[PDB]
Amino acid sequence: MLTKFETKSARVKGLSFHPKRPWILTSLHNGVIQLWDYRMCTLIDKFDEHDGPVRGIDFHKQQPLFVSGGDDYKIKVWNYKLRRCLFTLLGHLDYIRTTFFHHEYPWILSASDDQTIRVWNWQSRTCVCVLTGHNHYVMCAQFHPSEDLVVSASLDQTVRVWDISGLRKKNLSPGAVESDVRGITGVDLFGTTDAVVKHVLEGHDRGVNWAAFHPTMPLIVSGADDRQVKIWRMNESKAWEVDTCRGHYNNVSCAVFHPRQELILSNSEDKSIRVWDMSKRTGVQTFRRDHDRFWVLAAHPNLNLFAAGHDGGMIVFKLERERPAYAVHGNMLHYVKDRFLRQLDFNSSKDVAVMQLRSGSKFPVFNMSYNPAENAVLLCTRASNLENSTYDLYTIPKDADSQNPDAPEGKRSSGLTAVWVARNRFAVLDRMHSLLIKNLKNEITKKIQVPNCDEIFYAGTGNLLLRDADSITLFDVQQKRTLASVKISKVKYVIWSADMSHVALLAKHAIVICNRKLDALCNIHENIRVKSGAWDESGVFIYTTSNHIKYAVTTGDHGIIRTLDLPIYVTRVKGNNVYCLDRECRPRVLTIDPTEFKFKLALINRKYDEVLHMVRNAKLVGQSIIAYLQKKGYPEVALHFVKDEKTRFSLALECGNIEIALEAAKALDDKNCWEKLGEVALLQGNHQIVEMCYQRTKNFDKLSFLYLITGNLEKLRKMMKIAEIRKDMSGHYQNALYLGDVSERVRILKNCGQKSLAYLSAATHGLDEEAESLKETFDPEKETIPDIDPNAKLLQPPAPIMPLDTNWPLLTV
Amino acid sequence: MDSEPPSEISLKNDLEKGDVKSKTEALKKVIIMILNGEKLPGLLMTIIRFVLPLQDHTIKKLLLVFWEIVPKTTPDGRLLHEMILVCDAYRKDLQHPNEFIRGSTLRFLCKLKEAELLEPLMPAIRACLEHRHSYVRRNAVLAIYTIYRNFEHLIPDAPELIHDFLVNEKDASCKRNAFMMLIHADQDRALDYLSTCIDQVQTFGDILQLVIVELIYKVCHANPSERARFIRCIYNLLQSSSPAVKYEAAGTLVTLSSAPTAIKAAAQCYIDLIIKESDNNVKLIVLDRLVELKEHPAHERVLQDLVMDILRVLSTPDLEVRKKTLQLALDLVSSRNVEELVIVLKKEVIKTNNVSEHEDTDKYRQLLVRTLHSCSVRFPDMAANVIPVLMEFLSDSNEAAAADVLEFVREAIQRFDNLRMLIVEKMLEVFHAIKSVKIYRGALWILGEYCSTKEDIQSVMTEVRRSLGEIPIVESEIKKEAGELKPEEEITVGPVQKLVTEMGTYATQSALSSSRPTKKEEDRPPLRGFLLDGDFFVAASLATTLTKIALRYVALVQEKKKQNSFVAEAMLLMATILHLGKSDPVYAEAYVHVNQYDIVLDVLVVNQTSDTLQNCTLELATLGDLKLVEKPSPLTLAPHDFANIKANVKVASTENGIIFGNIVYDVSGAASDRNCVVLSDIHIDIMDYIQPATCTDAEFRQMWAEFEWENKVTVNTNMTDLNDYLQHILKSTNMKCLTPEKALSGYCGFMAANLYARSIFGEDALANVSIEKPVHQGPDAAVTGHIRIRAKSQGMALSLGDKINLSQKKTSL
Repeated sequence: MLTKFETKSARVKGLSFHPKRPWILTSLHNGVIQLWDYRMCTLIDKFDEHDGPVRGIDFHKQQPLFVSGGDDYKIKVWNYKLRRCLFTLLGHLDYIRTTFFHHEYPWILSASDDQTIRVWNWQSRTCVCVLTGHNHYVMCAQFHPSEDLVVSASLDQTVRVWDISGLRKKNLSPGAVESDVRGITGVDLFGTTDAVVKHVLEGHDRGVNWAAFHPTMPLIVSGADDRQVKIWRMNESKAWEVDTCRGHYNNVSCAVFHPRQELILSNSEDKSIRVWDMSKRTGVQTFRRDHDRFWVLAAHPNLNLFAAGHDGGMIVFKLERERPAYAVHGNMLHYVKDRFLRQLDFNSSKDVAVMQLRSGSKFPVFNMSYNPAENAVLLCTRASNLENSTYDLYTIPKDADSQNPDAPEGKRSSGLTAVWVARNRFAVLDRMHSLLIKNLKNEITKKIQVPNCDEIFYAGTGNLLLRDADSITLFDVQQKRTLASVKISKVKYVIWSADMSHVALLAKHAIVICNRKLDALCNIHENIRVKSGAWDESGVFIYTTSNHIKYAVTTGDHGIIRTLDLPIYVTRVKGNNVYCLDRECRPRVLTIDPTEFKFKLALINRKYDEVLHMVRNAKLVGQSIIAYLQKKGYPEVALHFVKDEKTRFSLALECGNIEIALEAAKALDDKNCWEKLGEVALLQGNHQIVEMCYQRTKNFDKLSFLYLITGNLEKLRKMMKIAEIRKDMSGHYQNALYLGDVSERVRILKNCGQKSLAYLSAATHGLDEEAESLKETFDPEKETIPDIDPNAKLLQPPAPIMPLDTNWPLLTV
Repeated sequence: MDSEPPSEISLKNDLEKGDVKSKTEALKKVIIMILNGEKLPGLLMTIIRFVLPLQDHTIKKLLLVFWEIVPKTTPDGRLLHEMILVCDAYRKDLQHPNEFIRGSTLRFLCKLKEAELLEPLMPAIRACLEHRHSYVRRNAVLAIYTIYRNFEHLIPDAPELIHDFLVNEKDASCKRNAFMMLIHADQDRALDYLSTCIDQVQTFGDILQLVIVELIYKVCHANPSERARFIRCIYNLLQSSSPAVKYEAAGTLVTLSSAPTAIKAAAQCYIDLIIKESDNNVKLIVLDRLVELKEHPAHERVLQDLVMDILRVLSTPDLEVRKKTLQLALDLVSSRNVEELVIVLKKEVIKTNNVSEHEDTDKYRQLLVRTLHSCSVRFPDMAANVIPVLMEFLSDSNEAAAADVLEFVREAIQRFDNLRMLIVEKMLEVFHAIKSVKIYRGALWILGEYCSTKEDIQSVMTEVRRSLGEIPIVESEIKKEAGELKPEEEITVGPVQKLVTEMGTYATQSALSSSRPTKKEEDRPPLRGFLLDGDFFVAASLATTLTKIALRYVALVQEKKKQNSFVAEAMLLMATILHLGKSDPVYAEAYVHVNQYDIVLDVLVVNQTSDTLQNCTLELATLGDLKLVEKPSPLTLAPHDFANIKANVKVASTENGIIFGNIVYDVSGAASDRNCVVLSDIHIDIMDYIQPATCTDAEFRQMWAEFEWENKVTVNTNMTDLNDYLQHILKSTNMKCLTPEKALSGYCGFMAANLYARSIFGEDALANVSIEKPVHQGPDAAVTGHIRIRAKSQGMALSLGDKINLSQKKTSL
């Protein structure tokens, strides 16, 4: 037993399990009612609906509501989504012990401690029916999964089976016209206290406090004020079917059947919760949890967990399996047993499930294993780890125990374990708790064989006969020898391709998919360890790593195919579909699409024309179509998507033709881009394009520098003026030098107020007159000879080239 | 009603009731719920109906209140018009004989930048054109400016209405009370008028004139406002070497550190700075002005030095002030730090002079000897001062008091070769009363090195050699030491040769000499006897023996760089060390895209189903430290809809109460039980939530000490250095590689990174990545690195441990 949930609330008189969802309601003696998401751990609601004890609690899930009944003497209906009181109705004139909801119309049943249980119709003004019989308290009313009948447990020493659509109960003799009820000695003795009798049941244990059913059985068990539990047939009122379970020490508050085990779980107002044998009907074992007394019990009609309410609070407790072994063939999931019986196949986003016949497991699973050709299933039965049990083989597409006993298919024989192994019809078995090999002599092997033995490892489960004592050991087909042992880190699972020759093992990042023995074919790219993923024999690997099913790869493409609304494990890939089942084991299926897959299959084979159609909004994203296609240094993909002003910018430098850059740079509304593309421009060779860019980034001085280098003199002058005003002394200043005469500087420098510098520059060119002007306007003294000349010839022949390097030739490829 | 968001039904009732008090209270209750930010439009017709025309100020004032904080939003009782229920009968309010209602009305009306009230606010200046108070005229200049701000930057607001429309600002200057709402964008004539007003000021008003127009030619002209600007203006006209002597800055400055010692400590700093600007060597840092309080005339009465003595501190004022003060003595006067540190140290270090400077705790005493002594090592002049003071330290003549003294002085002799010959005779004296290691160690070293100088040695050593105390470390120090210097230059009943005999016995041999040594078995395991035993080639003589070693100093020994030094005065250093200096089916497909630096989670939402999913809404959630920067906003997910919807993503937020998993993404649709479904887009980790932070070597070291990091793993793909994979990956688990903890050479040179983070997890995170990259013939495991990790309870330690391996995700839809 595992404790899923345990919240101390104080004395819970009523407890009920939601049939739709894995929720619990508790009604407390403190007058508070609480609705719990016991799996999620999130309080849904909490209401103080009455000062004193609220003894009865129910789900009213026909429309999303819960119903409570309290000692206010009322049955009240409550919203769990809007937290408001939907409707209020007069159940009775005393304590509402248990309440039950009709699924016919919004009718509500309340069982009370004033000896009647009544059903009331809100939708109309009518109280449709009152069901009477008790002479002392109806402690409990309980639904079967059909809505026609209910059972009530009362402390007048009976259990009364009622009809809710009926006036009290509904029955009529076909052998007589007279009423079924007799107040006289007939073939049984009872009073006149009913309209008619469909079924008056024993409840004698000095009154039964509660009654409840197994979800798939008409049988009911009742706990009563004494110290016994008595199991009843409510479908016949037999007294040759009723066995008494003895173990408890004081008044048993309830007893209900465990849906998922072959035991009956009871709880009593002593201090113990006792567990009972349901093939022997006496106490297997007693547990004390020391929360003292238990006044309520509950068994899940959604066959999830199990719960019992105590005087400290309640516990929902777990007797279920986690991470089961499974394999998918074409449309059949085969898995190892979990709650809610056998399920699987169909759906794709819903948490509903539905049945198909593909049970790999139909008996206690010692082993469940697929054939490597996927044609048989081996199920090993009668448990044990001694040296013998039974093993039953089933056919894989549709599974029975035996298909026919008169046909080779579906046979059984002895063997502690038998598990299939490669050569694709073979199996290896343990029948002495050694490794023995199994043949039948042609077809998938069903018959027990004793030759060949080993002295290492110990029988268990597998798919290649896994055995453990310190590692997971693969065993051979026809040899006693260990084929190989694997040791690695796991996430509690073993993943098969679908063929059970091969195995996938989980590692520190993702999963690795491997062949028979331990040989690693490839590694799935993905940062974290996947929960499960399976390969369609190889190639197309589909996996779950969250709430979505995505392909690790198909033909070098990468895609997330679709998301489901639940966390899940891939069951495996056999066919185009991928099939999944989770811990609770609800299915999702998903067709492998030609969405993400076609697009990149096409882009890889350099098709852009194909790819435009392929572009859809089921796969567009942001960077797999509209900006992933700007990721070629010799643009190809890049040419195709260029819609973003940034992608356009990028495209241009990758070609080296910046004509497009300037425009993208423009449409990026930014200077930085113009200077950087201008530099790239100078690199392709041509300075016209550089000028334009550099001019608008305002790098007139860079231009001034560039310009004799380029051999322009006309353009070089334009730079000088528009750098004059900036007082860029390594911009405006340059150009005068660069033309044969220096006069440009002389004026700019005059405006700077740098009269000295202006004179020196001018004077040397033999423009002593201008040099003198500067001296005269400002401080004179021009006579001085610095570490540089102040009057020696400056003349330079400017640019001998007739065509300039703004006109640098180009062809462009 | 402090904050009660559902109470709007009661407020409507309370708002009209025939009792004026109730109405006022109601309207008041509305105000307080809106201000907090809660529900308010239901009420509007009720609110508006009583109050509208009236001159009765309180309700009017209340309604006037509610029109500046929500008028636009509320529309039941107002709707949209030019003369709304905010102002239609508030033209009456503006034109009442009572100044208060008019004034109030004017004030809110003009305050709004509302365009549905633009016309009614314009002649609203009428209400305050007549100025019954200073408040009325100020209210007017602020309201005209607020009108100007509200779309009337042209002729609707600029001239006069009858006295103000943007002209109160002019009028105020010459009127009895000033206030200029004219700070920006307003009449030039008023700006000019404010200047005139500087003279004819009104003090509150002067702060308003002054924010607009500052700098005076004068000293002042009066009032705090002018005065406050004035110190700014003064700092301009003399920037040079701080303010030096703080101006009118002094008044605010004290409050800036009201907690309480820190003000004095600061004040002391400024006063020291101010005294003089010295040489400004190592801890001689006094700036400000060279002469302004001088230093050191011999005719100055009662001198500068009296204030200088405060700064020399033992703690003479309290600890915060102490740390500042010791640095400050050093700073005004020394040679560097050395001079004034020796004086200061002489006072602090242990003596027989004062017993208020000696203590029997050995480390502090020792440290104080080392601090005094480091000054000599720094600077020569100090050697001469130190040795006689050291002998006074010894004179205490407790076992331990001698001991500490002997230990440093012996180091000083290693530096200071045959200069401290004189000390030896003093040093022997207290060596006889003995209960500790330290005394034996040190004494044996002085007496040993110094042998030529003295001749006493059999007698001194021998009382101790046959005396007891604690003797582990004694062995090591005596072993290298006892023979040294001059081969036969002693004799009392054991010459220098007896000493070499002794020296050898004490090291690890055996010999009758000095009435046998105390112990022979050496100190910590590596040291042993043997090196020295081999040694003494030439019997205790300066050559290439113990003497050589003794009269030489290991490596460089200079300054206060901590090479035979300790770095200032021992008490001040503790504080400096402390200073760390830390700086409903649904289908999803998804990829993350970045265009023009916009980071977005691309999602495509797919309805593969024929079924209805209308009611479709899309939301991205805030989980914890993950947040939506804008959810996907399309109403998509309809019958056979493919859509691309973009959800923008952030990584940095504050924890929300909903789940803390990967990324939650929510699509809504038709269904009433699961109207909202959670389905996933691709991976985001728990690691995001960590917040990056950094450490320095001191913070790293402190944290190393603070909490354990023994935990290590070796991570593959740490083959590479710190910079490459390891930094990038460490970054993603919000970590950063900072400072080293390595020790590289030709045999050493693992790369070491000191990591830090301060996780939003109630822990920090730290680690050291050691990269085992071979720098030896026997590497650990070759290339790979072992990361030694922690976090504050090592719950994030583990994140560091595995997120430094690998990490990559991609898709290509």
